[PDB]
Amino acid sequence: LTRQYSHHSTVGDAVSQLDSQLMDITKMFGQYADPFRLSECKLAIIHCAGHSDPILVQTLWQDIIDKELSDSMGNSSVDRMQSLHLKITSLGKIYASTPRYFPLEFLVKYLEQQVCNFSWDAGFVTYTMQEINVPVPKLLEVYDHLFKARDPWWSRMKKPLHLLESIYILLSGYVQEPSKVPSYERRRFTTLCLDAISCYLVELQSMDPAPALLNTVSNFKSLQAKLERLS
Amino acid sequence: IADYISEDMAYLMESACCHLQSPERVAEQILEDLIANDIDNIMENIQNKLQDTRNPIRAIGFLLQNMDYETNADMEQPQPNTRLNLSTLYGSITASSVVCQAICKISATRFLICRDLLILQHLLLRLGDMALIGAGQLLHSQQELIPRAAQLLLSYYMIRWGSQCLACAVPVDILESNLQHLSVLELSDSQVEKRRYTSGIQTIVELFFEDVARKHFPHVFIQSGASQLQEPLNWSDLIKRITNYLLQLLWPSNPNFQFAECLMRNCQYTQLQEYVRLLLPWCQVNVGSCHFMLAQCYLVAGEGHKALDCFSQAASEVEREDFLEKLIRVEEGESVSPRLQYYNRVLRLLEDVGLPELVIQLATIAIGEASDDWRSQAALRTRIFKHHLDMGHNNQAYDALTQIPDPSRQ
Amino acid sequence: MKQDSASNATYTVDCEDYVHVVEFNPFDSGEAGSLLAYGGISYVVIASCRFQEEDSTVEGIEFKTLKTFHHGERVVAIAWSPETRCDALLPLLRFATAAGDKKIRIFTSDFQDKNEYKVIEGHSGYINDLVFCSPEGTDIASVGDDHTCRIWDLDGKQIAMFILRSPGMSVAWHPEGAFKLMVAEKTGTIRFYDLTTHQAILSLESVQVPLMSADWCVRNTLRIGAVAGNDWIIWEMPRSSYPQDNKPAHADRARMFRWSKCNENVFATTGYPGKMKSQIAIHHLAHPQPILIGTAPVGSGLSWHRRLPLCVVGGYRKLFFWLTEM
Repeated sequence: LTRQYSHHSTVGDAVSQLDSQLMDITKMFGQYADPFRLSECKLAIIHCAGHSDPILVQTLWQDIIDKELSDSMGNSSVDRMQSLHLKITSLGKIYASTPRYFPLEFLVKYLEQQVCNFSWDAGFVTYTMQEINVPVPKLLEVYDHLFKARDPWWSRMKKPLHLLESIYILLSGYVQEPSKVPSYERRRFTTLCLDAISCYLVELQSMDPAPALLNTVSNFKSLQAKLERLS
Repeated sequence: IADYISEDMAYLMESACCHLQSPERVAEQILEDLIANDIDNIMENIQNKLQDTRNPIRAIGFLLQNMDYETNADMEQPQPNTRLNLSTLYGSITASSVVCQAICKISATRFLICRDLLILQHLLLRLGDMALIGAGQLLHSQQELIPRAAQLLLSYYMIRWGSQCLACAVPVDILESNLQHLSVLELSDSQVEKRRYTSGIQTIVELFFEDVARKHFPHVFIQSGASQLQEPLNWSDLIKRITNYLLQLLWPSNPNFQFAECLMRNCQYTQLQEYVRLLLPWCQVNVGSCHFMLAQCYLVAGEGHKALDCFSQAASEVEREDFLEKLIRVEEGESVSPRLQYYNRVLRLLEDVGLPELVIQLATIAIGEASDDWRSQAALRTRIFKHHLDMGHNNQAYDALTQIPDPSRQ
Repeated sequence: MKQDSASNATYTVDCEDYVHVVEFNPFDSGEAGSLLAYGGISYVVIASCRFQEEDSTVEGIEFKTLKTFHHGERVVAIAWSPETRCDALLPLLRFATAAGDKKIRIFTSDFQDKNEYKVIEGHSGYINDLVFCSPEGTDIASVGDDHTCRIWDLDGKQIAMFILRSPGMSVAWHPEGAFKLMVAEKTGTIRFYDLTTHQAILSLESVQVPLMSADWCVRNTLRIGAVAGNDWIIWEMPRSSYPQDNKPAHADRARMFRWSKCNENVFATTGYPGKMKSQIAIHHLAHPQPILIGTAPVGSGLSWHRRLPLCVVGGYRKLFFWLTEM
């Protein structure tokens, strides 16, 4: 409130009330977090209260992302990407241990839509989720689901290969550093990657031959031949 | 004629237009009822006054011509550099409603004129060789003028209906998602200027005016000789020009099809279904585009089988209609048939909605049109294989696999 | 030995009375939860259902009774009005029931104090099915053992009547077409009517009899599905008056057929209530066998969730839900 609403006439009174006593979570939510649209504080409140609404959690994460993207509108594309990365990494490190408050599939989907909207690096979401300590196998499961869901959004945005580009970056990072996956599951995970790549190659062959598609097919064949050396 | 039409006879014509009955046959029935009830020798008074007319065919042709807003397709695309000062002309909600009320009134008055004119044309046919100097020219010219008056009646009924039809209140999140789905179709060049939908009731014509027609008014102002930014604004000339231009854009035979496109973009599916229902039986200009829009409305309604039938009907007219041609022009790739490009677009849309059975039915039809391109056949058969496998139809997936012409994809 | 691994219901909810019919609201009520109605011996219960598959804040199923209406008679069929909205500043609950007394009742409620019902009389036989007109919500179609299909306004005035050649078994409005009505007759004939012209447009004939239930596919208005004798039957219009598919549904007769509201290739059938258990079979057109087989004690009603691939059947004092993969 002091940082973002210093010019608002009611904030002096709100800050003095917040000093004057310890408040209950219900009062903090309804009298301060809601009127001032403090979506990070709302997320912390519902986490502390053990209150779990998946729709509310997704809406709060959306509001946090959209606010960070709005506050950074005056900055360069790289600085906007870095600001959002630092924001999502900071909150992700708090909530990623508690899946009820870290809706990973929604976050990956929503951030990949923003990467497409702003024409950012396709590596951005995969890098940010790995820095949060999201396990590479769990992140691949989410991307595999998002790809198999065949969302018409990607075709409407003229970016039908985007999720496969993100998958290629994720798996290329695993091939470069196989220590990102615990040694006890590495063999099983490499087999799952070979099976998944075989499925992606069959689906890519069913699409119209474009230069971008032929490059994606070449990248996945190269990735397959590198994973076969790791198995 | 107008002074003797009862409320029941007026309702009978309006009901006939709503139910897609022949307005000619209904004008003949109203004329039978008028002759049966001719207590005041009015048919004799109309006959005496028609004898004062030297050329009734020329007078009818003149009325129909001044009531015709059919546009020859030369609406030149806008030069970019004069946009910034005139984009806000007539941009207020008050001006929007005054212009749309002008259309409502013009279409209502001209609907009555077309009704009364149709009744008069049937009276002229019944009066026959006994009363007017021109036996052979009257019968042959009335065969061309009656269908034209009927088409104008239906066109003014449609514009009147649209000027009275309320737009549905659509949540911004559903509109933004529909615009994302339509952007996948490339049906949207327009950035969402953050329009706070001013939460007023609007007609579908008020909605069309604000969204589409408004952006073209600066151009209509410039083309008409106002190359001097110094002419004083005249209300009387400007309202007439705006109203005539908006009538051309709302015209059911307009090849630009922008009215139906605007309804689809604003999620007005119920009004678009009713508009297409009222249009398809008698207007042949945008039949494919109507079936494509209707197919999208059925897809949103969850009626995927009817959507597929309508998409298959729309595929026949894809080369004739400018709106369907816009859906094709963006794949700068080698010699694919325009129908196969259209089916590839509809297949992407059925996949995004998650309807695998309809994707297989459409992909099977699309293989029939792909007769010469083994690469497109390989892609379509790979798609059929994937969806049968995902559904667990193991035998059909295996059959689809044996038909793949590409050994690498196989 | 193939042990028919009858799947347990994904969810089960206990009811205060016997369930004789159950229907999900197929319309948008603007609430996050799906509205459900079930009819008992003398009551209609209106409930909200939320599922973990649509809402990550729910563990399993959240079932909340919103209102119980005294009906006095055994409910046979329920139809939702498309005007039903719960998120509005003035909530409107409207539904129609058909009952053992051969009457239709239209219930209207604000979920508060305003609870009114209108009784519609005129059927001389049992009413087998009833539906609201979807898109306008102003008209009710009903069919029965008096060999009539009747159309009613909300005022209970008969607007139209079609004389049938046998008992009318099911009725459905065209999903996109305010004047197109499907009527399925017990002798296997399915007729399409236009209410503007008062004419039959077309008919289909089932390869088996009696026809017991038919449904119009909302996702594909060319598809009609029915159950007749022991089989389920699918037609694709306008291509043929002959069925596209005819396959065994149940050994001891099929009773109900309903299309999924979210998938044009998925439908459910129910067997005739035997002495102890009714079979439920979920089918997908790409598969020669049911994708799921369930059982309910004396299965009563069959309805589909609006968005999820989830169906419900009433049985004894319980609702049973089956989720299928898409």
